[PDB]
Amino acid sequence: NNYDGDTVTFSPTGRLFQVEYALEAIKQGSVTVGLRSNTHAVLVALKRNADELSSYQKKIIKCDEHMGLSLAGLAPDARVLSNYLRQQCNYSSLVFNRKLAVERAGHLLCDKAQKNTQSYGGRPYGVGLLIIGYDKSGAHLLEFQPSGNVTELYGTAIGARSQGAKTYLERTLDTFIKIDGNPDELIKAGVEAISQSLRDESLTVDNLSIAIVGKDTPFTIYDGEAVAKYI
Amino acid sequence: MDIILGIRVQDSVILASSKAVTRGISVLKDSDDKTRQLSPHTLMSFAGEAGDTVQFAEYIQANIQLYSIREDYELSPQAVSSFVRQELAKSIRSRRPYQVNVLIGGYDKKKNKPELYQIDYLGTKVELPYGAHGYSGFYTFSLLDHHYRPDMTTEEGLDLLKLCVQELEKRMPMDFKGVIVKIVDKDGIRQVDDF
Amino acid sequence: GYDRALSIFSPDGHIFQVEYALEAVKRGTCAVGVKGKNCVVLGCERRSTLKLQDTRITPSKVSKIDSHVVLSFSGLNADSRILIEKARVEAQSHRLTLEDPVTVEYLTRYVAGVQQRYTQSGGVRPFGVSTLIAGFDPRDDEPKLYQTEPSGIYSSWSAQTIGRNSKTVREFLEKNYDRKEPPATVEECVKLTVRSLLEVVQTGAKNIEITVVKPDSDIVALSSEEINQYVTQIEQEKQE
Amino acid sequence: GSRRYDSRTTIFSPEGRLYQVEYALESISHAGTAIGIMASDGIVLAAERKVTSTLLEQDTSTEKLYKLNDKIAVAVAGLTADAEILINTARIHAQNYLKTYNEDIPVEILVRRLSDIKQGYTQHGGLRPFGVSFIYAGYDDRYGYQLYTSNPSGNYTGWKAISVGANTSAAQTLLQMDYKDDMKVDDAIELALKTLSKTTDSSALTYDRLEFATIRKGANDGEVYQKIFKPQEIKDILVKTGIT
Amino acid sequence: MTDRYSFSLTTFSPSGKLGQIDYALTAVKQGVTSLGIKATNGVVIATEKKSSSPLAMSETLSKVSLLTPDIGAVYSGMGPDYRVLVDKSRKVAHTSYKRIYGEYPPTKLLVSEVAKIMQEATQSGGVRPFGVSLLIAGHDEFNGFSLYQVDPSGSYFPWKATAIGKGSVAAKTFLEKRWNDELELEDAIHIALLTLKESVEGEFNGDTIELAIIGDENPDLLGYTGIPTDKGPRFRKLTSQEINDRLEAL
Amino acid sequence: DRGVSTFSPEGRLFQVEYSLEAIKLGSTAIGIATKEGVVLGVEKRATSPLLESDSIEKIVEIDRHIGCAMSGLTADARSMIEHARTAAVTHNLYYDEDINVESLTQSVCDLALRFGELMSRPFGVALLIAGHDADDGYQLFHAEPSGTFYRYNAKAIGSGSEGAQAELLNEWHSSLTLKEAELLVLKILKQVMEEKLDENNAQLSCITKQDGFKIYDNEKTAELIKELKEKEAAE
Amino acid sequence: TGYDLSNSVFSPDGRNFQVEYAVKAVENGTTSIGIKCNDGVVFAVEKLITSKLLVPQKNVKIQVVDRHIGCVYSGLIPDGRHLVNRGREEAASFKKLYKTPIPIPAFADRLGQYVQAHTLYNSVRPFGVSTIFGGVDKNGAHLYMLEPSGSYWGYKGAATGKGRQSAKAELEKLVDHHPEGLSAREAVKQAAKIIYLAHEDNKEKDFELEISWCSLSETNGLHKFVKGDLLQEAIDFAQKEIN
Amino acid sequence: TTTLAFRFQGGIIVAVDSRATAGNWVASQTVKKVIEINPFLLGTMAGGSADCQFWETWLGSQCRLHELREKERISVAAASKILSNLVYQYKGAGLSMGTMICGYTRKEGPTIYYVDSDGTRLKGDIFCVGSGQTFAYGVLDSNYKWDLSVEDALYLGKRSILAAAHRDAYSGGSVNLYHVTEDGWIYHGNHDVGELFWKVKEEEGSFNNVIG
Ligand SMILES: *[C@@](C)(CO)[C@](*)(O)[C@H](Cc1ccccc1)NC(=O)[C@H](Cc1ccc(OC)cc1)NC(=O)[C@H](C)NC(=O)CN1CCOCC1
Repeated sequence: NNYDGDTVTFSPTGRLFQVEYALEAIKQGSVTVGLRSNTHAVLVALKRNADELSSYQKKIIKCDEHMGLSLAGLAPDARVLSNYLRQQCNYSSLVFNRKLAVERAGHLLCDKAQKNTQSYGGRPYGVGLLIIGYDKSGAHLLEFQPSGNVTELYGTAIGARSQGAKTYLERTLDTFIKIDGNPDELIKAGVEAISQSLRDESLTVDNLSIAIVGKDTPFTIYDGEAVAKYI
Repeated sequence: MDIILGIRVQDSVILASSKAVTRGISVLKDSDDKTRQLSPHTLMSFAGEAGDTVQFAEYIQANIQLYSIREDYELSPQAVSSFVRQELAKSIRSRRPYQVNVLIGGYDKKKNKPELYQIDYLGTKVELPYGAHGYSGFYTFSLLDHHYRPDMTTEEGLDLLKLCVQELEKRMPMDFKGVIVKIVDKDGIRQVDDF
Repeated sequence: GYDRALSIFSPDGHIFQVEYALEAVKRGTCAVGVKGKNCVVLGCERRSTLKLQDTRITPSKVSKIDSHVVLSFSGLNADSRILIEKARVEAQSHRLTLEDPVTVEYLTRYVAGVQQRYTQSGGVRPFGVSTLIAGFDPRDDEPKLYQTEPSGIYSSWSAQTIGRNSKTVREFLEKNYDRKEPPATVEECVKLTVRSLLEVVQTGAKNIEITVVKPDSDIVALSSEEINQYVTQIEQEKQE
Repeated sequence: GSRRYDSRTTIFSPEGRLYQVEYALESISHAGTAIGIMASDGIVLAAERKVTSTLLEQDTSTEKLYKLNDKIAVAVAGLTADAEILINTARIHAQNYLKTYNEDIPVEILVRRLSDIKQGYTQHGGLRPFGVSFIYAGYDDRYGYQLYTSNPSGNYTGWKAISVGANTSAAQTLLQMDYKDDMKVDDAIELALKTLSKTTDSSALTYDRLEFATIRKGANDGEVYQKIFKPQEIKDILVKTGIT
Repeated sequence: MTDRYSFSLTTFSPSGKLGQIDYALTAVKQGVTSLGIKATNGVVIATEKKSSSPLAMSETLSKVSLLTPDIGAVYSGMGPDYRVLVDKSRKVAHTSYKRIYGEYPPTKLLVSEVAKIMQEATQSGGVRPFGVSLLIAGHDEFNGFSLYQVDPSGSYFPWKATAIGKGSVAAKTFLEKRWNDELELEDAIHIALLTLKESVEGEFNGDTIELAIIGDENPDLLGYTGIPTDKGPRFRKLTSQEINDRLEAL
Repeated sequence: DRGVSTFSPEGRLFQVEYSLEAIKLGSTAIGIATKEGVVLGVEKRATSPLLESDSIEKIVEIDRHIGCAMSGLTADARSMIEHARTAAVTHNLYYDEDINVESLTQSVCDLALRFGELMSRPFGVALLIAGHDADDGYQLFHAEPSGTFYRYNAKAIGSGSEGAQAELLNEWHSSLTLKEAELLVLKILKQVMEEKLDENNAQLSCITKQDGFKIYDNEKTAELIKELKEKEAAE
Repeated sequence: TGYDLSNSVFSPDGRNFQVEYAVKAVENGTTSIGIKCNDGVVFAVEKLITSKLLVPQKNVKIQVVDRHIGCVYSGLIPDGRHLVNRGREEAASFKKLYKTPIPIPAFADRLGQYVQAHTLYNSVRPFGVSTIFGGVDKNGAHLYMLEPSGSYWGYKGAATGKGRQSAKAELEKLVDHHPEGLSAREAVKQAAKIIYLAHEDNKEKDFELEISWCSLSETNGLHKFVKGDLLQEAIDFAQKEIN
Repeated sequence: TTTLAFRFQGGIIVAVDSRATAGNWVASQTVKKVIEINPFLLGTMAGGSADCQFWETWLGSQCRLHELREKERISVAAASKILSNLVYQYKGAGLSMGTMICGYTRKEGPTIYYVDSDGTRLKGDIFCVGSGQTFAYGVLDSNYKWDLSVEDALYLGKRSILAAAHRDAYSGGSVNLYHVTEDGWIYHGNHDVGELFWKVKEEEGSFNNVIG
């Protein structure tokens, strides 16, 4: 109310409203789902268009051969953060000849987002990210919120009506976690998960976006006729 | 570069400047004009390091022209010469100094007098009846000491200048491919085409 | 450094600081530009609440940017000097690198860019000035007349006016200027310019300045008597 | 952050006026009147000191009239402290010009640059403008004797006779009435003092509440002399014109 | 972080007033009375030593400060602001004058430099004006003795005699009756003590009054001998005992 | 007041949203993408009849294979175009090739959010970036001051945008010829424009693989206007 | 008023409301504790299991500084991480120059001055975390608790978060019943109990226990996480005491 | 290197060799020393290969940016001055460049500008640049007339490079010919000195110093 003019101001109950408003931009964003087994991690993203003449806003971005994310909210902010990740993954490779751990990737995003919430002039990032990766400790899935809070999960979902997919994954937990050595089945579980967040619209060929990374699979994105298999 | 001369007579300033542009063992050009008009009644000849010469001349030219447009007024030859000297005086203590020597011939319209200034790359300014830069001076100064009179006409000044060019063409080691002569007087700047 | 974003969008999609800068232009003394078949004429109002002026030394309303281009303006006088200075420096800088004087379009484009930069730079307010830039391109006899404004937009005009009561004189020019047949001579062009100012000015004494620009750096400012003859001639034809 | 406390000194009103410039002019309108009058053979500068106290040291005092170089002087109206900042800049600018061109600076060039500085404080930097109006009185070999005035907006204009500070409206009407072009310096001296005497908010105009200066070619042959009047000299010139 | 206050905190109000300068002058009005009187052969500056507590040692707090050997300063208003001004004033005398000309600045020019510093606090970004009015008394070879007043605006005026602070209005009226252009230094000290007694309420002695003079050169206070041209400081602070001696013949 | 980079309670940047309102006031610009080329057309909208309409430059070349049309505060577009041109030429210098239309658009959109307390405010102009490259063929992009860009088959921006966009929704199909697209832009512009459409107050342009980006002459557009009027009367 | 709208502004009381508002964000957070023992310190924290989808043991909240200091915090988790990152920079530069690892009191002031610095300007926000930290140095064991204002003290026991009062009461009993001292292995078990007892103030979601410890004898003076058998032993001890 | 370009009745002829050297090591025989800036501008390269190659393709990018910004092809004068002002900024740093900016525009007509790394910029009708410039001059000057036909001018340019290619140890490989007209530049082929020498010797009867 009087305490939402900038990020540097606390409310009387100890809230940062600008951070909460940035969080609100994610809720308006199109749904995206993340889930993993022990061998693979999968992103599934519902893309959004301006109208029938427009393209469908790309939701999934590659960070390295073994890592990448999906976005929900302000796309330019996701570009800034993804680019930062690309550099950090790359720094780790050039300097240490070491693939960046997915956990460290999360720690780095947390610290970058945090600095924007404690200083005058700046603003919080207006996007939520789901980072998947495969590193030396197996498959991973992270959830990034622009408050700074990063969380490692078996599965999750962010965006509008993400609660439907998030409930489904909470039920399916014991099933999909043991889909080891089978990419197509783990994707099917993710495509079924995102379907719980659909209203009036259904998954079409230029609407659905799927990404996968795993033990013997580089981070690769599937669009267009390549996702027709899963509809 | 190499030969630049200047003679101030009764009613005008006459600047002679060699036409040769040599590099290594090749005369690349024999029709080079080593001069810039700073203002309608002010002319600057120049000689020195390659590149530096023209770069400096055109930089001064731009500044004087900028002043003319701003004030709708022509700077006196004295004022221009002082500006140029200061630019060179700064330059000499720079990371890379301009290695350019200049002569500034001008007609002061307020005084109705011709004026010739000699300024070297260090920023050493002197007003003179006749001036030269480089090895030319070693021949022309003593020659002009003898033949120069302060009340000469422009025609007499040109004959006096022909005497210098002849002496240089006789005793100078290098072929400087003749000179471009220009006259600065009450009516402005004009070039003698047949020299 | 002072960083404040002074020029910002409002809910309705307006940058008020830019729009308030236009109000300063509307307050300024009237200026008019009319281009003929072989010339451009810049006319300027001078308010007569100032007697005991010294017109020899008082800054003239029309300024030479180079020997072939001129610039008149309406709005804040102090602001206009900054634009004129920058334009004059760019004029010499263009001659230095391109070895050719600026085109009237290029010079206008530069001045307009400067004005625009002050609408989205921190710590600065927009220029409270609109300009009329006239002249002839190098080795060209086609007349050029351009206008700029605080926002940064610029465009070419057959004839245009800016400043206070400019809407009245623009009304006059819109019916009195034929695109098919522009003022064929210098006299015709000056007369149409003086006529248009006489709709707004008051007296045709020391209130009107006229500057005529012709091809190949041929710029001259008319004196009082020369202008007064146009004023005398127009009024006698009017009584009909 | 600090945005909360920013006055925004360099913005436009809805009417297209610069608030701070307008308010600075309002400030200046309460300052002691200063008058400049340009004659054919010289210039007069006259200024009224702000309500004087009897214990003020009058002879070793400078409030209104300042010397910029040997050829140019200024009369001040507004904040003295602000004026001195600008005067030292103007003094330096003159010496820079002399150092560069070996010629004394033309009056208009000096005036323009000082006015350009004032302009800057109204367009950028977020600082308050200088609450000062100047009357420049000077000579150069191009235009001869020149009067200019500048104000906080950074706008300057040339004059035959002009007043700044308090009661300019009344003062300008009186100058416009009695001024003529063929006027001499000694006539202009009388006009300046008569004008102040009628526009003054004081009971009676006396020597101790005035600063006075002339710029004549009254030296010996084709050269200019600045005369900043001493207390006793102002006392004499006030008697000579019959004001006291 | 960083000073984000790059804008003026002192701005013109619609009526033309500079609010902060006016308010700073209000702070000076609240301040304890100080005064200065110029004689023919010297200057005297004086003020009351308002003690904050009787346990406080008022000798450790010096309201009258030496700026150069021939220039002294006293104030009315906010003590801390005065203290830092004295520090800056002492330094500027060296940096902008003595290190250039090899001699101490004349009074009017040092005053001018102090005024400049106070003016900048009136216009610079993110600062309030100084809440003091200074009285600077000094001597120099070509101007002789002089006394100046410096206000929060940065304006300065030369005075024959004046007072600033609490009871300045009454004190100035008192000085107008007593001051003439033939006053000797001892006569000015006498008048200074008389004028100050009016504004002081409690104890009136050498321990509650601070008083200094700009008078003759003091070779005994120089600290060394051998250079004839160096003759010692004209500034001298009167001792607690020296004040009481003059209070008996009051 | 309030921060320039402040979020609203609904999770949107105030300034970005307000700049979108400025773009709605701008003159109409329409782009249509076909397999034979991309067409760009704009409403010139001269404020006065004395203004020489051919000096109104709202369609602009970025490179030989990329063109651009604008709408809104068109003065703001100058530095965007300058950047785009430099980006395009610089990439050709570094890689000895034409730059992808998407990469160009992405580079322009990187400027968009570089404002705050960088420039003082967002851009008040939207761009239609049309071009061709070997990878993705003929492309039309809508670049906003939010930093976001969408690819479009067809798109209208400016004051008549929502009305024109609904019209483009019906008319566009994947087998439009270039000539059909040209007429379609002229048709839709004539509908949403205030003043009557002619060659002087409306401008056409296209980008084809063979001939690159070309702004049409007033003579060429006039014939397409005459061809359009005859075809509408013919049924 | 309006004294609470800007950081570093004194209210007429002499208070910085913005700091007190940051304390509210700390009170909202999960419970964390610190127990000083014979030859070291023990840290423990409550991790609310928001969902079944959270991977157990893989959202670590206790952080190590250098090799001998442990830090835990309640409130805005990112703010806590920022503070630890600074702490690590401070500890690195100390070791760089002086060779010896940073002493705990020295380290405590480094964080203290940094947090205090964020109450000096309106261009920065106060930290939304209270930090419990400590370790073993040349002078033995030290436990500290740092608050948004920059205020810190040494502690026998410390607690912050939503269940701080419950935890404090339980801590005070240990100090009274063990005047000679508490052993490291005991303190680990007690820490588990106290987090379980303090969980009553946050009992909607069930939680995950996380413990760490520094001890001169047990961990050789270095910070280590309590895992496996020792953790399960501590969990069982806590489970027995609530019933 | 040997490069030349001369102005004549029928426009401009430009001719260059194709050798690259690292000391006495012949690094290449097939180097392109002419860079086609646009359909009306040419640049010749002599001196450091990287310096020439890098900065002249950079010059081409600047010329492209000019015609985008100004809606008009850059003048030969302006193009040459961009390059000269650039190298002047690097004066002393150790750049090695001898270039000739050749082209046609309406306002200028056929124009040639000599630009080098110490900041010299010269307009002229005839220039020869490179280690073998003197050898090219010898043949070019003694056969040059303004009234040469396009056919004769093309040959003289070719023959002058051949002359230098023969004598100068650091010139050779092949001759690249160009002809600049009002309609733009026209490429007149690559001519290997391996065959061209013997063909010229036989047909012309020249090169009698060599064992036939
Ligand atoms: C003839 C062959 C005489 O060398 C020409 O000048 C020729 C021109 C040319 C132009 C474009 C492409 C190829 C060739 N110049 C060379 O072939 C050149 C000769 C040269 C070498 C070194 C120089 O030092 C400043 C100047 C001129 N050869 C090279 O540049 C060789 C291929 N590269 C190097 O020597 C690498 N050096 C360059 C200088 O910096 C250190 C590394």
